[PDB]
Amino acid sequence: TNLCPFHEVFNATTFASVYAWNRKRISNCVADYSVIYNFAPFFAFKCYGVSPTKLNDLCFTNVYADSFVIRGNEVSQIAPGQTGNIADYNYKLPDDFTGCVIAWNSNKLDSKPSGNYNYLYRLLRKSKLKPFERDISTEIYQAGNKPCNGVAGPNCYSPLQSYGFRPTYGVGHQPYRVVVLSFELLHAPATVC
Amino acid sequence: STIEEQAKTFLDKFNHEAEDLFYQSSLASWNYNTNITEENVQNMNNAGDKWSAFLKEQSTLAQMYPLQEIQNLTVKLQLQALQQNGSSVLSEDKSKRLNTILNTMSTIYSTGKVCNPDNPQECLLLEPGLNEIMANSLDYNERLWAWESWRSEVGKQLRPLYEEYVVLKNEMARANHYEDYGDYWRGDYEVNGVDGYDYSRGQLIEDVEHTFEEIKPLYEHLHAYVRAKLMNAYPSYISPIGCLPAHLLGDMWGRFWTNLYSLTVPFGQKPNIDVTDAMVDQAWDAQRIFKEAEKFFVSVGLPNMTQGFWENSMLTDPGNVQKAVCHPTAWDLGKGDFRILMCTKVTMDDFLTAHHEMGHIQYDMAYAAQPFLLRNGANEGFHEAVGEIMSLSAATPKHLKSIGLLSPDFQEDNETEINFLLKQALTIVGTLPFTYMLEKWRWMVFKGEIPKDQWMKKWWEMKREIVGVVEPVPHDETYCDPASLFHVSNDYSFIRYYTRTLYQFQFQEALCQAAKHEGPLHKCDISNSTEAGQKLFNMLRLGKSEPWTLALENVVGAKNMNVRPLLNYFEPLFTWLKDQNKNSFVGWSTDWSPYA
Ligand SMILES: *[C@@H]1O[C@H](CO)[C@@H](O[C@@H]2O[C@H](CO)[C@@H](O[C@@H]3O[C@H](CO[C@H]4O[C@H](CO)[C@@H](O)[C@H](O)[C@@H]4O)[C@@H](O)[C@H](O[C@H]4O[C@H](CO)[C@@H](O)[C@H](O)[C@@H]4O)[C@@H]3O)[C@H](O)[C@H]2NC(C)=O)[C@H](O)[C@H]1NC(C)=O
Ligand SMILES: *[C@@H]1O[C@H](CO)[C@@H](O[C@@H]2O[C@H](CO)[C@@H](O[C@@H]3O[C@H](CO)[C@@H](O)[C@H](O)[C@@H]3O)[C@H](O)[C@H]2NC(C)=O)[C@H](O)[C@H]1NC(C)=O
Ligand SMILES: *[C@@H]1O[C@H](CO)[C@@H](O[C@@H]2O[C@H](CO)[C@@H](O)[C@H](O)[C@H]2NC(C)=O)[C@H](O)[C@H]1NC(C)=O
Ligand SMILES: *[C@@H]1O[C@H](CO)[C@@H](O[C@@H]2O[C@H](CO)[C@@H](O)[C@H](O)[C@H]2NC(C)=O)[C@H](O)[C@H]1NC(C)=O
Ligand SMILES: *[C@@H]1O[C@H](CO)[C@@H](O)[C@H](O)[C@H]1NC(C)=O
Ligand SMILES: *[C@@H]1O[C@H](CO)[C@@H](O)[C@H](O)[C@H]1NC(C)=O
Ligand SMILES: *[C@@H]1O[C@H](CO)[C@@H](O)[C@H](O)[C@H]1NC(C)=O
Repeated sequence: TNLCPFHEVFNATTFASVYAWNRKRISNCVADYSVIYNFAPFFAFKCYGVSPTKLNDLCFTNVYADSFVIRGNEVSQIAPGQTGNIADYNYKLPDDFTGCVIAWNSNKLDSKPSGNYNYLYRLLRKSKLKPFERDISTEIYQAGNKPCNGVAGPNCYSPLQSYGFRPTYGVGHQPYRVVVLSFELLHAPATVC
Repeated sequence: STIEEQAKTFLDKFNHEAEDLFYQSSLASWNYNTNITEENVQNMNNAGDKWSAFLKEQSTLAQMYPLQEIQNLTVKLQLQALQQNGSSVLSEDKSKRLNTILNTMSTIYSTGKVCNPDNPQECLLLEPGLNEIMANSLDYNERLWAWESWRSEVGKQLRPLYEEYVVLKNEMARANHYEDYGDYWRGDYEVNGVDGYDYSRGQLIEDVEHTFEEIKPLYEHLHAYVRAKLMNAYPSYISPIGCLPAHLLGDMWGRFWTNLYSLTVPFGQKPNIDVTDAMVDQAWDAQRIFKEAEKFFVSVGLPNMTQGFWENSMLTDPGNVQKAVCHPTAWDLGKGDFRILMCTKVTMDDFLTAHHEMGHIQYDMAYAAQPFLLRNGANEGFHEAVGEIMSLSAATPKHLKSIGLLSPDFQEDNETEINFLLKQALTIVGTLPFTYMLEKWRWMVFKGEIPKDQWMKKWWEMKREIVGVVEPVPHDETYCDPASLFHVSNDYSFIRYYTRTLYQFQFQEALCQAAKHEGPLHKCDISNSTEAGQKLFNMLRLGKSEPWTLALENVVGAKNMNVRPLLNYFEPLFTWLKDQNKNSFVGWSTDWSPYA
């Protein structure tokens, strides 16, 4: 009777941006995995490796949960092997990955008629990210063969860009809230189980 | 690190920067259009000003990136379109003066007073009974007075304004490096840099004249029939052989001949197909009409509507509480938002308009995948032909009977076929010579072949010759007859309507050939075919990605427009009219002058 804090991450007021996706590690608790069914019909529920039918019977060493808000069609890019803007720059998954990915529509609390502007993403960078790394540094993007000062002006672009959300947006542009569950057996000699 | 990479990055930022502003502006415009208040009009004004300022700033910023250095073809189209709708040329007190001139022209066209015959008293307007009496009046003198009165009140003041407008417009066209402003409009149908598929500005004029001279026989014969019927109806007012006098064609301007119906019907004994009675008998509704339209558009093999559309649409007049401008439009707010502003009144006509507007909406959904600068459909006639083909295929007695509104015991006869074909022709073929004349005259006026002093006389001579209608009353340089058209007063191209008929009939022939159906194509449907749907959707995906010539090839299998589909459509009417006109003599003689 020492339950894991899944309810805390799922039901929260804010979820933060994509390029600064939060990380949380939890251990030494009673796993329940019953809170997941206390939500609306999930837009996508795909599990890689483990199977929800069995679920809690397994053992593991460490588990990680990451949460962030994306837009509509961008859900598909969250996959083991795929290509796209968000997967190449904003947030990357390794090919040899196992776990489960969960995302549900949330165009009722993250969208305002005046236009929500508290969510951003990166669309201009080089050096496609190695899996599981976060780049939060913002600097003026160099384009061409001219020295570039702090001011962008022409031929220099400031990266990052806001989504903008309104209740009348069509499906595929409505905000989505995604949480990805990542855990490993730690095949190397592990003290705990 | 390369120029094309720089252009790609610039366009990538531009699209995401511009979609939000465009959405805001279009939403404000929709709110004003459905709700006309001072706050709404101010919001739309400031939103449009911000959008225009952003567009001009971006276009000025796009000064670099030379096209001959650009290699990727698709990049060139976006860059050219941006440069074209962003170029601001000429000086202050000239551009601003031209804008004020346009505003004054719009205001004076909107405010038009005819007053009373030889009596200063209350004055009418075109939206009120001014054009209604022309539509439904049988009094020759009453039509005489109003037709000249409208031009007398409006046009005399527009003549110098129109002269200065033409001068300044040619001044800008010179700076745009185009040959002239007629060439500026003619540049829309242009494709270069592609082998096999290419189109210059010169070929358009010769194609138009070739198509018109191919069409002329049928129009001549229809004119002979109409003159004979009008002589039968109106006594001692029309010469048996000669030009057909105005005031009688219907409408304020004579563009459409549909109001001329009910006087020249060949067989009035047979009841009309019009089925507006069954709607009120079964207690139809606007929801039911639009659901039937959706059912047809999903039976052809295309996706259904969206819940956002169904919940944010605007289909029935709220009432006197809130005032709205009842006029069918198919808005595209962007970001996956689509809705209609219309006022259904439970009629067969409204049913046809619903099937007409849903076609535009489906096209808008179709090209949504392409980039922002390439969203708008290739050519300016395709997006109307796609709307009209659904209307053509949705009014057949076979389709009506299949739906169930038509009486199951109704039978088709050649008399009814002739009636239907004549009613369709009165609008389909009547407008072609008028559009051709108007566009040709405006082209010559812009280019400068015709000197100023001969504008009115040459215009009226051309109207006497090409369309066989003579002026009733003398006109001099004081009058400006063509200025009464809304399109010419508000700076809109006019050859799109001429291309629309050819495009729609070619599309219909190709589709009805794809879906195996024998017999005349004048009664054809594509309700239950899943191949014509794919044939259409393949071209609907592209947008401006490919040249319109390639799109036409992909659709029909030809390279350029032809009047053979239209002639094949109207063969039975041609034969019946030839049979009827044994005694009468076709043609006209401009030498006869009831004007004198
Ligand atoms: C680059 O620059 C060019 C040139 O400026 C732009 O081209 C414009 O494209 C738009 C989109 O079609 C044109 O808008 C059209 O205007 C027509 C004129 O109608 C007038 O009159 C009616 C009353 O009769 C008014 O209600 C109306 O507001 C206008 O004042 C309309 O008839 C057209 O509507 C047609 O399509 C709609 C689709 O929903 C149907 O519902 C309608 O029934 C109808 O079939 C249309 O709205 C505009 O005229 C073009 N400009 C010029 C100067 O002609 C490009 O868009 C631009 N590129 C960009 C911005 O990316
Ligand atoms: C001119 O520039 C445009 C814009 O880049 C080029 O179109 C691009 O073509 C590539 C294919 O070479 C497309 O890549 C595709 O990406 C999707 C992403 O999921 C992937 O699934 C596909 O397998 C493919 O790799 C790219 O999307 C496309 N860009 C756009 C905006 O449509 C075009 O090819 C260039 N011209 C020439 C002649 O190459
Ligand atoms: C039409 O426009 C008027 C003017 O804005 C709207 O009236 C306002 O409605 C909002 C609600 O959205 C109120 O907060 C304002 O106080 C109202 N102002 C006035 C002066 O009444 C009206 O609601 C609009 N009609 C619609 C949207 O159907
Ligand atoms: C297209 O297919 C639909 C459904 O197969 C047809 O609709 C049926 O028409 C028959 C003919 O009288 C009726 O008995 C059925 O009740 C109709 N079913 C439905 C669901 O409406 C339609 O007639 C077909 N149209 C064409 C032109 O073939
Ligand atoms: C989320 O948590 C708060 C406080 O724990 C609770 O009041 C709220 O009801 C929860 N959300 C749902 C959907 O139950
Ligand atoms: C569209 O929606 C209607 C209404 O629910 C449904 O009957 C039809 O099957 C749908 N078609 C498609 C292609 O989604
Ligand atoms: C129309 O059909 C009737 C019989 O179906 C026939 O007597 C008549 O000659 C036909 N008229 C024309 C113009 O085809």
